[PDB]
Amino acid sequence: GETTDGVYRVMTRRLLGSTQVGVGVMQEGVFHTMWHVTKGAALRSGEGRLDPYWGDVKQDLVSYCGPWKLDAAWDGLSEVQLLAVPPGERAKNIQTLPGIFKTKDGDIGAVALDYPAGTSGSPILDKCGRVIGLYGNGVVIKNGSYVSAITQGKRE
Amino acid sequence: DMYIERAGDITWEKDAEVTGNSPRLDVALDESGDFSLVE
Ligand SMILES: C[C@@H](Oc1ccccc1C#N)C(N)=O
Ligand SMILES: C[C@H](Oc1ccccc1C#N)C(N)=O
Repeated sequence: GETTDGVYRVMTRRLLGSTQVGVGVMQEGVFHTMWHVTKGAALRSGEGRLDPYWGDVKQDLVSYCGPWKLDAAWDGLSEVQLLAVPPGERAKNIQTLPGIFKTKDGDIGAVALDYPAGTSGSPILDKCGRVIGLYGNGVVIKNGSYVSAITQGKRE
Repeated sequence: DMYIERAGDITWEKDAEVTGNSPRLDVALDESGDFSLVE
């Protein structure tokens, strides 16, 4: 199938028409997405098959065809861009200054941008075009608006 | 059955729309990978 680096929509035909359940990143021959998007299921790319290779429900991440390759990190100071790929809409870069999720195990960058649930897995980029994490696992705050963690894996 | 379709290159866009605030939130992450607000 298609193995070119880039952002991809994750689609399904199980429901009405063709529905976008999420997004992912192809880099170094490995497809990266959020676990809640595929639930660890196999994927199709044209005639080819992508099998899961690594996954973790707690991190909410999964990789296909090989190990997790994304290791860039938010520097804690600079603006970033969400490369949002919404259902039925063109890919679009949105620049923002991340906030912070403070946890008992440390701080994580967070992006306060609201998109349909089928946008989960869209990458967050630094100024060099490197993926520092994926959008789509977060919380709903006081006002009802959404804030996503900048979710990043570990490159072994 | 799930399938993937290319949607673009991964590139920083000069002069992209700038939006969103930067909240500092106390959060917890459970075994199911769900975030919650700590208050
Ligand atoms: C850093 C973050 O936990 C992780 C650790 C490693 C990889 C992903 C995540 C997530 N999500 C935390 N809760 O402090
Ligand atoms: C509140 C939550 O929304 C999202 C989930 C994942 C990714 C983006 C959003 C947004 N916006 C939901 N649908 O329950």
